[PDB]
Amino acid sequence: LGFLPRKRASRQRGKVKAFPKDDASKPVHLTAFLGYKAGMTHIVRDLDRPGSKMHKREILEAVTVIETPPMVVVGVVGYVETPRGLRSLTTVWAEHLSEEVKRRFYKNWFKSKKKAFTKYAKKYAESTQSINRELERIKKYCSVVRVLAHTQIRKTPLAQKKAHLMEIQVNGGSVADKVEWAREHFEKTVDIKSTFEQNEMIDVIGVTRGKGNAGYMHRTQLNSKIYRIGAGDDAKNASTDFDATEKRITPMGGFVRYGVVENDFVMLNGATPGPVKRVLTLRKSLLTHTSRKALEPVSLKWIDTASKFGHGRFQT
Amino acid sequence: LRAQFENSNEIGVFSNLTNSYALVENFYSVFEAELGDVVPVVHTTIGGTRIIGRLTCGNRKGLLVPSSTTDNELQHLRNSLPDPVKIQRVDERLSALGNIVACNDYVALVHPDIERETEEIIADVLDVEVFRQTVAGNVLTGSYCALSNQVIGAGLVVNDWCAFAGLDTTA
Amino acid sequence: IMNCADASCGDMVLVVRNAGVIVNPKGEMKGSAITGPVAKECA
Amino acid sequence: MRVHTCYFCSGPVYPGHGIMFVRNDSKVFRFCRSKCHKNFKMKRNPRKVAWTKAYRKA
RNA sequence: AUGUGGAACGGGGUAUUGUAGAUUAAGCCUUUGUUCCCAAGAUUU
RNA sequence: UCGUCGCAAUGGUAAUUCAACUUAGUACGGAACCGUUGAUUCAGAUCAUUGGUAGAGCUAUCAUCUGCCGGAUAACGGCUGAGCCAGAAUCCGUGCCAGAGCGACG
Repeated sequence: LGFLPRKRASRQRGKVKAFPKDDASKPVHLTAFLGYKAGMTHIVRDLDRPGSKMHKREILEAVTVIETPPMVVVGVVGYVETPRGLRSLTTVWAEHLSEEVKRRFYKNWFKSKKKAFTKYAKKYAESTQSINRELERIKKYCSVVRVLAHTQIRKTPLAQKKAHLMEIQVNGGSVADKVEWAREHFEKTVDIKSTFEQNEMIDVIGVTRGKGNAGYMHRTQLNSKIYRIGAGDDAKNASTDFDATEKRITPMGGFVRYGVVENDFVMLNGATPGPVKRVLTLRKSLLTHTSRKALEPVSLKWIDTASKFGHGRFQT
Repeated sequence: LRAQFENSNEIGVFSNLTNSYALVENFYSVFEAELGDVVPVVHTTIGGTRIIGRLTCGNRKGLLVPSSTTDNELQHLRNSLPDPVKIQRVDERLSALGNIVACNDYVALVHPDIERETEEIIADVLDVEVFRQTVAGNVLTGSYCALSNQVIGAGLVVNDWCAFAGLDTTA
Repeated sequence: IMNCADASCGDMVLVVRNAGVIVNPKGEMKGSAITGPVAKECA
Repeated sequence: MRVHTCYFCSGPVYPGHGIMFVRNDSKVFRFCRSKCHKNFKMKRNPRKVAWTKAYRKA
């Protein structure tokens, strides 16, 4: 069938089969968000919509929290279009690296002599002309620019300190515009909240939650309704129009098996494949949907911050 | 006037035509067009119970709108309703006041089982005596009686001087 | 969950909401009587 | 903006969370938590239930 | 594979049942707390 | 040699039906286009809430969310007078699932 045969995704990150259709007319931006499937909450969204049956009805549905905020944007990777497919013309990151990125590039970072990009960083810093020449070649030859972007696994609260690198292509913008955006975002921390507000239907993807002797299969939640960005660092993660009072998206006393996300989440009204702390692959829709229901935003009135583990109703 | 409204006639039930109000989408707009200009057709939704002549009776002044209307709905109705339009929250046995109380300025006759508090609520606030009475056997008077200042009430929005009926209201 | 008793709100489709009103079942008055009709909107 | 108060637990029942003992008459005896939900189903007196607020009030 | 080092507990918080108490994360959180140990060896390129 | 990030040859594939309202009591007793609101079946996910299981976890068409647009066509109707156009739940693609041959980088 479509999803059949069943096969758990070996890669923790939900490698996107496709990406949103880039267009040079649109500003140089991204079309992905590195979620982490933090948890869920009954974010009551008052669906203020005349004609609809659930007019102004608070939709107390699961706001599937997915930790997604500042993710280390290292550099860019060239991608030239070839008669045999899409070939990576080059891969030029920024001079500045991170221990999490180095840990990701290896498997025994502490055991290893931290040689990851040792001379490469020196070449990037000292031989900047060579980096510029390669960048100039990338801008003049590569058809697409895959903006390299790691994660904040070591930065945000997580046992894994291997930054989830993602070759997020520059969604839109010309070759010069994509290079300039990559240069601006060189050695930066791409914030998922900055990329998108997560206040409407999204194209979140990623592996499912490993049940046992299945799950953990790469999926793509089409038209995944996103309630709001669950900023775990901010006390107002679950604070909404009616709830407010600096409510925390995590359950009172910490979410089950995920606690409180050290950074912003991608809390989405509905389901999201993946267990607690399992890295998600939220992204923009490849196609376009001008549906009135999708266009109309459901006003998030209240939310749920109950100490679900235990007294599933004790919000405070 | 047999105002065409979807399939069920139910103009009075949907729109409880008060004395100086009408408590009202085309049928509601039609009620707002003719009756609403003189007798303010306040589009009552009562938290989904849009039927006004089923829950929200009362002559304009202190029209006994159902207390079943949500806190936002009751506040929005009360705020929109002026002093001669006030939506008094019917919380007594005539919680279905629109069907229960026979909204009419002279007498807002309440349901036979409607409590005296609801009877006095329309009597005092709405300036329309809600006499607890079963209109032609049917306990809820406002549903059976198309009461006017001068289920017929469910099927006919009877204002102070108007009696606008439903789509296929029985002639 | 139409369980609060007394189809959709009021509607029974041959339920009070959620609520299930009363059921005539084998022939019992509860559902069939419906408060003897009349009253509110059944007059 | 007031929420239904727990009949079993004498403390404002959370929306959806907890339970309300809705009988045929829709008593809707609200409950502050799952423990109160069992108390709500049994219609336990909030004054009797020590965890309930009414016990402290009494 | 010498430091948010992790691992353990000591826990706290957290709740459950329950009439406050104990378990108190176990797939509840979390620790300015404590100690332990640390490529340590073995093995393949 | 190890590791990271990717390419996509190829294989599979998915959505389905109905009701109501607006059109409109109009066109001509009574429609249809469009739009809107919802339901049926099926598929993929999730456990915030509710139920079950002895708080947690698991789980429920007992709970919730999600489930498209391009090309080429058949019948058939047109254009000039073969070559083109319009045209189906059909077919091939977009998308989704798996990744055998390969790319870039340390």
